[PDB]
Amino acid sequence: MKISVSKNDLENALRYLQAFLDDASSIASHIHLEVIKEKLFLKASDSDIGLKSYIFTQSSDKEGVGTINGKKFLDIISCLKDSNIILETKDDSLAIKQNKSSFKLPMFDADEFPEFPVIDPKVSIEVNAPFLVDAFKKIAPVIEQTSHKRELAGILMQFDQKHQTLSVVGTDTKRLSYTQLEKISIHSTEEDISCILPKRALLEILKLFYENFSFKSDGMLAVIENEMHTFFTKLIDGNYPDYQKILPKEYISSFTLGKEEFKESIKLCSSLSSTIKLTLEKNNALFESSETAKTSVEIEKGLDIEKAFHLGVNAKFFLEALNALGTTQFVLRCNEPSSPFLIQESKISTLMMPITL
Amino acid sequence: MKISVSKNDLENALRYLQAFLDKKDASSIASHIHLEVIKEKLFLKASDSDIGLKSYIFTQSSDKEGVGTINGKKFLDIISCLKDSNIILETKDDSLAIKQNKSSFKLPMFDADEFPEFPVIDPKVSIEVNAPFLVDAFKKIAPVIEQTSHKRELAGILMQFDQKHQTLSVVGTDTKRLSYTQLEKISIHSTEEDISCILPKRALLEILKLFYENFSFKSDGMLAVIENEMHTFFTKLIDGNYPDYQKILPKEYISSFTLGKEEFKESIKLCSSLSSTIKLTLEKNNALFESLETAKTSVEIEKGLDIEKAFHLGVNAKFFLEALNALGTTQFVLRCNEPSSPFLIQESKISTLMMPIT
Amino acid sequence: MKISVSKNDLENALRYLQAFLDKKDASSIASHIHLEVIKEKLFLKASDSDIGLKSYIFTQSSDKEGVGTINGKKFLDIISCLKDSNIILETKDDSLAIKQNKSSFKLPMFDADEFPEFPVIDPKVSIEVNAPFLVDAFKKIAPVIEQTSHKRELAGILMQFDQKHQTLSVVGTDTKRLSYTQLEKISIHSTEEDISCILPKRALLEILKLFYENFSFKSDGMLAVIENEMHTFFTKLIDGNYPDYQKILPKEYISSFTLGKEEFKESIKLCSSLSSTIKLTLEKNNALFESLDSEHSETAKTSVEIEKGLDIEAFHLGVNAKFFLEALNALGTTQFVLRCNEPSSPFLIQESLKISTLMMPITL
Amino acid sequence: MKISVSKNDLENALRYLQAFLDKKDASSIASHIHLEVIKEKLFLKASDSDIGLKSYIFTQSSDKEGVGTINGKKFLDIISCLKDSNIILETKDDSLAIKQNKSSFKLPMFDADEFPEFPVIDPKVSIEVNAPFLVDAFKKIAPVIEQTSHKRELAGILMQFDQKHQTLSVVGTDTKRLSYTQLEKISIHSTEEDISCILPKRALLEILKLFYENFSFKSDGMLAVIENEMHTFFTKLIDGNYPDYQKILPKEYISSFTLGKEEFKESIKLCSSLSSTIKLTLEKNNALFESLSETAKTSVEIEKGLDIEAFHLGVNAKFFLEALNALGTTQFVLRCNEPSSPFLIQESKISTLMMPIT
Amino acid sequence: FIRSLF
Amino acid sequence: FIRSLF
Repeated sequence: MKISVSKNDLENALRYLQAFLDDASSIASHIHLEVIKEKLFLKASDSDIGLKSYIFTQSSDKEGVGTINGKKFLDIISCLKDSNIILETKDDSLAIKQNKSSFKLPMFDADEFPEFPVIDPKVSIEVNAPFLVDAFKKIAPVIEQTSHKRELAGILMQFDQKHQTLSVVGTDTKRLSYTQLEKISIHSTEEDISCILPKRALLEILKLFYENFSFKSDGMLAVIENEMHTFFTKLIDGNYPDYQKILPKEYISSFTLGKEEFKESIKLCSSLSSTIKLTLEKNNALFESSETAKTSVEIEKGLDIEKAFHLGVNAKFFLEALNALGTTQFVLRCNEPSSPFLIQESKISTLMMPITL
Repeated sequence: MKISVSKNDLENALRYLQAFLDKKDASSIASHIHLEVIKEKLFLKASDSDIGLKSYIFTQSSDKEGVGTINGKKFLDIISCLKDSNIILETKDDSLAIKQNKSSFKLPMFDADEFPEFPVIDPKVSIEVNAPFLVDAFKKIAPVIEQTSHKRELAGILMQFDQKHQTLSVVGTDTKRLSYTQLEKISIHSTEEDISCILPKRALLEILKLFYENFSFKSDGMLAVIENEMHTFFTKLIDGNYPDYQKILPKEYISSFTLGKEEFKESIKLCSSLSSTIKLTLEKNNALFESLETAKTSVEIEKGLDIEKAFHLGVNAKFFLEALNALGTTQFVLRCNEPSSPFLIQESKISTLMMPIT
Repeated sequence: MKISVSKNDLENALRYLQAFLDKKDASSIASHIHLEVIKEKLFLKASDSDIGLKSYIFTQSSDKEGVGTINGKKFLDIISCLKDSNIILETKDDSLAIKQNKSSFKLPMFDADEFPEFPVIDPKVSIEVNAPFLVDAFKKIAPVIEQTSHKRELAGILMQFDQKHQTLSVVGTDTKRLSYTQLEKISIHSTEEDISCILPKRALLEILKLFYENFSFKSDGMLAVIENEMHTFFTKLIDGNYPDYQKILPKEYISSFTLGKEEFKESIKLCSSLSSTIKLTLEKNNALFESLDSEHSETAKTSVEIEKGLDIEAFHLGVNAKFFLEALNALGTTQFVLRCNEPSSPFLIQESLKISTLMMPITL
Repeated sequence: MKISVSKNDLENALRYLQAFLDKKDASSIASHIHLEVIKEKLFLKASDSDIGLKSYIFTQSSDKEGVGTINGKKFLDIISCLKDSNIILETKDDSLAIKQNKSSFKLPMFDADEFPEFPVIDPKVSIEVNAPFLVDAFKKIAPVIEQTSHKRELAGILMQFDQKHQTLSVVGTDTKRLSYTQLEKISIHSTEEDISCILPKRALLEILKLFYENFSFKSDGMLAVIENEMHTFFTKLIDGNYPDYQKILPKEYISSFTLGKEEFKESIKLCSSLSSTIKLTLEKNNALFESLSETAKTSVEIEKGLDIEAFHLGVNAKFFLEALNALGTTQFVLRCNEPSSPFLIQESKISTLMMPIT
Repeated sequence: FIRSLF
Repeated sequence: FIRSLF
């Protein structure tokens, strides 16, 4: 601020910013306020990630800067009425006013709020289709934030300028989920270039972005930008493993199976245990957890098998793999019961390690 | 033509398009949605002469590009019955095939060359809208405008461009209340003449569903075209001359009372349960409301008004509410001359002039 | 009269009473709700001759007992505008005063002695209902009954008491489908052995809102009164003889097919997007569904696998989609039985291992 | 045993029973729900030792009557996964079979004769409750009671029967606030004249889910049994003597201020966003609220001026709100002597005595 | 702090 | 008990 009037546009801006805050003694716990013309600009950052956002002002009597504790600011705004709220700096205090209610909060020197990074892009793309963010959404569940292998704690973005391809890859060592987007105009200095986005960053991207944004990276940070927001995250330093070297080249069998039938059957048995025995027969699939859950689905289009094929699976992994698919039916390819098996549509594939017995 | 599309994307596109169809007559091309695949996009159009919308969704696969038409209502009905999986769309001769695992539909198509093309206009006026203020003003003024007006020209909202002063005035009236705002600092790319567009109420209500910020507005005096990244929208304009609102606004008010918005809203809701007209009595330290068998209620005014005798005023409840809904301040100003003369309502953007009742 | 009542309690009582008013004509006493305070209860009554409801709420205070009336619609309008606090109700002369804080309402009252009394009947039949089965049967049979029937008697649901065999048969029809169930083990306290009550559809739909378990049902052949702890409800019965449903039910069926309920429901919803009538083709391991001629170029088709193969030489059957769905909504089993004879003859729908629906097919 | 039951009926019964299980230890019989079919009813029981519930649902078919037991948590898990159709329940040796279409479950049963029977008490006190007032009072007083109190006896709500005057007093405290009401005109059928039952907080919260009107309450000083048409509920009582609340209630108050409930509620919510304690300053025509470098302030006007020559009072926000939530009137009375002495809150019928902050 | 009522 | 893929 300097003296602005503004709506509960504010509340919304402040909700999204909470995730980017850090310890109330720290500047990182504060949201940086800045009025330029008819816009209040809001920034929050804790080193790893950052967000810039803005709202329009109902009046701008004076331009200026400020800071305020980000959590406390939201708490106060969420208590006020759906009318205009006056924001005003008085010395080192931020004044929030509405009718007969007036609040004061202490500010840090806004020059000591850290600046958002300006990077020199090594790679840069414009995203107009939802496919990238659809792939993030679907691959996110397979990635764990706290991985023994530091590099696996995010999602991989593998740019190949030469072929116009952006490969998106997630793993936790028990499943590997991947997709490759065609026809991306990749403006990059090197031909090949990999960014690993942390999981925390990935989950924030999902809340803020879908279509019509820029993605730039310099190998250290990655900046995503649209008309409302500039977002930054640090990348995971490290080399993501070569996923293509682990994908089996050949599968002995490939079974076309009904997605929602399998989903429902796996939910059923998952009420008694997290691991499921799946038995594929020619015209039937059976699912089994002193206790027992069992259920079966018919397969009209008989499978190519003489002897029945047993397979131990984690219920939740199999479900998450099927949620990645948009087709009504899916393909399960496997070699031996103990060997990895693949799940895919009639863009996202999931390679999965089975369980024994 | 041969594509696969996500059920949710399609259904959504088709919902928004329903309003642009002439569903009443299925013999007409106007009852159809025009389909077109270009690269990785399915483009959907509907139009009934007065208004039109172009929209698109991305394809999950594009095995063949092409064109088609389909009955717009029937298309939505079918898609809304299918599962949240991909749906195959495919032309076969003069039929559209909709397919999803074992369920297959056929519908007859019109010749897609006889679907009318969307208009290309030469803009007489053109602006780019990044703030929400225009569409906020539409939203707040829309209630005052009635679709079926004795005066043809009042059946929409006015957009009055003054290039010379960079102003876009937005105005609505039935003949009993006039609501208006003027937006400053608009780069109006037009000629040096003034220029007025009257958008029909039907068009106005569709704009509210489709647009908020970051769009273009162009008009040529006949049509008006609104465009953003997802949509092109068109509407015919209303042909009349909107009356000069500035001539009926009183230049001076004897009194001006600063009053509490939510207190007045709640009090007017209360009395409205029994009658649509309300007697409002302003006293120095309170305001009383009475239905015109009986509802009464009162609110305290701490900051005493400048009056010797009390001031009575007959008002339409719903008009007074709709006027207060237009305001974003916590308090409002009511300016009046005599009880029988028009009175004004405004903040401590949108003002409403209102005729009282006797 | 002088009471205080909670806004929520009152609003709720008043919503339920709206259906019992003659709102059409505000000059009438029938447009009013009758108010009566006895001790710590406000009793509310509304009636328009055909149906009536008595209800009550507890008072937060009862400073004075008394009677009153008020326009039922206007009363609800006012209460719904007030805050979730206590509301004062008070008579003053021929006005009802409603007050809450600074808001005060006045409404004119009719003489409350001229509000008509609720009927006291001498029961010809009387039962106590503890299980939900009767009201479950109402719920499921109600859709088949139409309020505006050419035949006056079909415009309600039948209750056929047979004291001798302890059975209450519940029956609905519109001439194209007949839906029925028979409840066993009902202690029927009745003067005659056999006795039929036909409840009007309007009454039936109100019973569904107000009652489920633990209520009395009494009739005298003219009215029928339903009562529990909160409510007394009355309705006039349809004067007339309901047709003998048992004479039209086929005694034997050539075939009987065990089929999957939700599979059939989904498939019928699908084809019903293009046309209201569906061709259903039963094969040994497959059932197929096709929309019927609709606009010549249109078609909907879909199919479901039947694992437990049927016993047949293929069987085609024209059905109304919405009728078939409403029949399947009556069932609580996961699978259902379809029994048929010829394609043109009536067919039956019922559970696999209460409610059955006999249905007339369509040709081609 | 062999029955069919509706999925929704069962699931619902099983949800309510979860609270009555000792889920932590599956070796125990107390982790199981006891099943019993009598005629057209499936009766379900769960109990730990402290509390217990009997419930029932109607059967869609009863091919065989019998008894059984099943792990209560696992049973619910399974039923919630099944479709909204009938579910077959059936005993086979020492297993319970749950079946629906192609899905079949087996679970091990304990000998159902070793499931403990519900207590039959000889009532020392007994009442029939038709009005909602008792349970309304439980609801409003429950928040002031804490499950884990230094003083064991305060860890519940008190029911104080006085047969002589036909009164049931209901009392809750955590030492900082005392909330109470007295119900008149209770037909108390009791052996002694005076008799107190302390219901544990856990039991109290379960009573709120299960009961409202039309139930019996019986106690024998050890257990208390509540019963209606659907349920029999039991709880152990807290052994101990609840303090004499009447001895701590001030008999006289120097001042008594009639004040607006929602005004105060809203003002206290506001200042509560910054701190849990609030300074409240009562002036003749005004009440001011301030959080106790940061500041929240707000004020409300009191038109009907108080009998004052200003009165400051430190209060816990959430306590003051919970006290005002107990009231049904639009205005409330605050009675106080000194700023440091307890003050009372009541309607203009639950009263709350509260210790200020100092 | 708050003093105990008892 | 699960195998390790990487």
